[PDB]
Amino acid sequence: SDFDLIVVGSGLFGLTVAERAASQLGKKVLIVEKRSHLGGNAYSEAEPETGIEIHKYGAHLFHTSNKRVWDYVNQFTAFTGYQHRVFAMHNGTAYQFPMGLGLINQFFGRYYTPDEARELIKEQSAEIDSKDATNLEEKAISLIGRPLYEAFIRDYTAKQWQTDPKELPAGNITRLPVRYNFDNRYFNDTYEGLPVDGYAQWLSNMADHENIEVRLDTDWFEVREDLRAQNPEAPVVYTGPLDRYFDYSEGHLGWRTLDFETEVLNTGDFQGTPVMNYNDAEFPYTRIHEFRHFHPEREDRHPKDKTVIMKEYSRFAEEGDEPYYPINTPSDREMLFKYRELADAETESGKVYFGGRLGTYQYLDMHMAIASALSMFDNKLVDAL
Amino acid sequence: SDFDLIVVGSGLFGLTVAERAASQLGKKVLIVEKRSHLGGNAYSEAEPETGIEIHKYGAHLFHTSNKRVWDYVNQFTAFTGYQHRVFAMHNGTAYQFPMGLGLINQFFGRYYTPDEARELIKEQSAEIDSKDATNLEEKAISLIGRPLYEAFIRDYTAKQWQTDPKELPAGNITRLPVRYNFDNRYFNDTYEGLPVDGYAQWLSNMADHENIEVRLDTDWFEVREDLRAQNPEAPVVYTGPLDRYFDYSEGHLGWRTLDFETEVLNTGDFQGTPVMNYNDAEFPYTRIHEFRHFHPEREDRHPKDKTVIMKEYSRFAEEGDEPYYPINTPSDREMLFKYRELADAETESGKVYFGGRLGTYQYLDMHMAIASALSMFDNKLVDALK
Ligand SMILES: Cc1cc2nc3c(=O)[nH]c(=O)nc-3n(C[C@H](O)[C@H](O)[C@H](O)COP(=O)(O)OP(=O)(O)OC[C@H]3O[C@@H](n4cnc5c(N)ncnc54)[C@H](O)[C@@H]3O)c2cc1C
Ligand SMILES: Cc1cc2nc3c(=O)[nH]c(=O)nc-3n(C[C@H](O)[C@H](O)[C@H](O)COP(=O)(O)OP(=O)(O)OC[C@H]3O[C@@H](n4cnc5c(N)ncnc54)[C@H](O)[C@@H]3O)c2cc1C
Ligand SMILES: O=c1ccn([C@@H]2O[C@H](COP(=O)(O)OP(=O)(O)O)[C@@H](O)[C@H]2O)c(=O)[nH]1
Ligand SMILES: O=c1ccn([C@@H]2O[C@H](COP(=O)(O)OP(=O)(O)O)[C@@H](O)[C@H]2O)c(=O)[nH]1
Repeated sequence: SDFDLIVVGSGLFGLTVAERAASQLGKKVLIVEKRSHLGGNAYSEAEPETGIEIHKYGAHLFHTSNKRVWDYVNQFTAFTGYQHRVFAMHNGTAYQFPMGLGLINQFFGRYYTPDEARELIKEQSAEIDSKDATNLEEKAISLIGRPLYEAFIRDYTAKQWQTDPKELPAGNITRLPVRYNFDNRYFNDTYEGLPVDGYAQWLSNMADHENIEVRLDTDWFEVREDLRAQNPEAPVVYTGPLDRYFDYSEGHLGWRTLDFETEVLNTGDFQGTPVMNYNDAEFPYTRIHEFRHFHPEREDRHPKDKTVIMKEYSRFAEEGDEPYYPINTPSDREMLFKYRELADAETESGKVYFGGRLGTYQYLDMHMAIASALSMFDNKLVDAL
Repeated sequence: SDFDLIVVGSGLFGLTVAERAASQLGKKVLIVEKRSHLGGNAYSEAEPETGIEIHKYGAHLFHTSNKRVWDYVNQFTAFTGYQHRVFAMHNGTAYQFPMGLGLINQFFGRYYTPDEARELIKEQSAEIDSKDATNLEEKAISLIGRPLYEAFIRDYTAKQWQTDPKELPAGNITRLPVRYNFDNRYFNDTYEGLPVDGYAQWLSNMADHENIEVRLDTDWFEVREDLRAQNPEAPVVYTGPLDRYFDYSEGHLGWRTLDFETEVLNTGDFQGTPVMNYNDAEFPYTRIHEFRHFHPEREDRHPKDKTVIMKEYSRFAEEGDEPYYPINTPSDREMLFKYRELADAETESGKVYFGGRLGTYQYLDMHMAIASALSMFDNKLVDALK
């Protein structure tokens, strides 16, 4: 008892809202986490044989242009100067990526100036304007033209979504920078880097406040009925799956899940870069991570003749999988609305708020989760405390 | 005796020694600069029509792994987070550069793995071991193999030096990182970036001390007899050309000089990157600079539909020219040794010290000029000014 707030989930959304209540409002918070560790998908740990820091839940690369979010996270960890770059493997060649003069030179066979390249892509993309694009395929072609779409977007998306590119959200592809220069940074944000002391350390520092206690290995849906009887005093922030909150009363929301197969190899360097995208259908995995390259400043502590790689696979979320991505087909989006009604209803009736990637069925990055958490705290939780 | 110290030349070397005497030893310093501005080849200024900062003596990019140098320069200017990357234009294609998996893929036509690339380059470099490579051609081939050498080094080098690569220093090519991964940073140093407020501001801050007076438009060899009458006590640090100092007694050292064509173009972006190398003999210039891409953090101040470029041309230094590079052929290294002897004698006899790219005939980057000057101040001038 004595708890002012209950947060369901110790992911970044759950941790920010809890940390803000604790240090800004001085309220005692308890976070209920189902897993054996803090941090949700942002969690990382060292690989036993090599000591290399692994994102066991997918490559986690922090980037933001939100100054307020940047200053905030920098309270809990320093960040390296790492800048994410991705190469795209297609028909036996590693391509500069995303769209820029480098990829354009490599794929079309000669150098195009910025002006010449703008003209080239204008021609190949003419079949649809960006204003008229309502899904992933129309939008992609509109931004990068037909041939680049068919060569670098089609098969990849098929593997990542196993879904008709004509019903997936346009916003999925606008995640990637589209450029007419040689800049091949995978993100275009003001601030980015990796936690200097690793993710795990970062996330713990966040939860480290004395008005916060974490109960790991604990399922909310089990302990809720008494715990909030022990404390009808505390509001609840739920960052678990939405459709699961209401026991699939309206059905199952479409989610994608990922699998990670880790391999320790007898070479110091497998692919010479942190992430290689596999854009061809013949390769079952979407990309390969080589984690030693995420921290070149730890070179002296990495083994000289071993490396850990991880092949990443995508499939539909089955019950028992962690959902990683919302699919948000139009068919999905309807079901989503019905749950939103229910959700709205629950927050007033039962003082339960719905946040985070899983809580709102939204394709959120870390900095987006944190911003959305900051918004909920300032706009809602300040009142209800 | 209005001056405890006289410095010839206001390049980074000269500004460093002057600033240290001024702030660390409380000594009055005179810097004689021959040019109309201070800072030597690191000088920059805004282009009138566009306002874009131009490095007027060739693109200047600061990089170092020397922590003492880094902390020092950061007293006079902050630096951006910019990282230099260079692309190499060859047979109508812009290649990732210097050697990495990117260049190897593009030039050889398929992806090579790090291990495969190591084996591929091991084969192509078999004709010479790096241990036995004693000139530029041998060293380049030993490091990146014959085919990459002939496509990306030979012709560029020909334009830039106009000298048999078998007579050029091996050290010229080892300036470039040789990698078996996808990292295409042109430098591999711990610290790098651009002066946030430009080079001119940085260099002015260095010279901005009440113990320092700068005389521009002044040639040391013309004012020398008078200046050394009015302050016969003061040591002199000379950072001008070594062989000119002794009136070419031992002959002419080989030097290269540069010429630049600067052009304002009616487009917002000419080449999508700050430096494009032109590795083919068919282009008379060695590279093209597009200065706006050095400062993307100034995007809001850049014109939307204009850009300034600069084409760089190389030739031998003749009597009217400022020398930009030492050539250091074996014949040059002989002559140099003789000038070193003279210089040594002069330092004893006339208390004249010799420093910097021109003063010592060395292929020095900015951080090396500054490192060598910090060293000279501590190790020679503290003593000499006691
Ligand atoms: C493969 C992948 C790569 C990514 N890469 C990046 C990137 O490069 N850069 C970036 O900025 N973002 C990235 N992200 C996004 C980032 O992982 C998430 O957006 C962020 O973690 C979202 O925060 P969240 O709190 O909403 O989600 P979550 O981390 O999923 O929070 C859920 C937590 O609540 C717990 N929980 C669920 N149900 C219960 C329950 N019933 N009881 C108790 N606890 C429960 C879960 O165990 C989990 O720990 C990536 C995501 C993935 C999947
Ligand atoms: C095209 C080019 C690009 C370069 N790019 C980089 C880079 O990207 N990064 C990097 O770290 N370094 C770079 N450098 C190297 C850089 O220029 C040198 O490190 C630096 O200029 C050396 O400083 P310095 O003081 O020793 O010599 P200088 O800069 O040559 O200074 C010598 C000064 O002495 C003056 N002087 C000569 N004679 C007299 C006289 N008789 N009387 C009075 N004054 C005289 C000269 O006018 C000059 O101002 C580049 C050089 C060139 C040519
Ligand atoms: O090589 C690529 C990279 C991305 N995408 C598309 O762009 C979306 C977002 O890409 P991101 O790299 O942002 O995927 P995440 O890291 O979020 O899984 C993916 O879902 C794909 O549909 C693609 O088709 N090919
Ligand atoms: O595309 C290139 C780049 C460099 N070099 C060789 O490497 C030396 C050093 O190159 P840098 O880029 O350091 O030249 P700087 O910028 O000092 O003129 C040059 O003199 C050439 O001999 C070359 O042959 N081709």
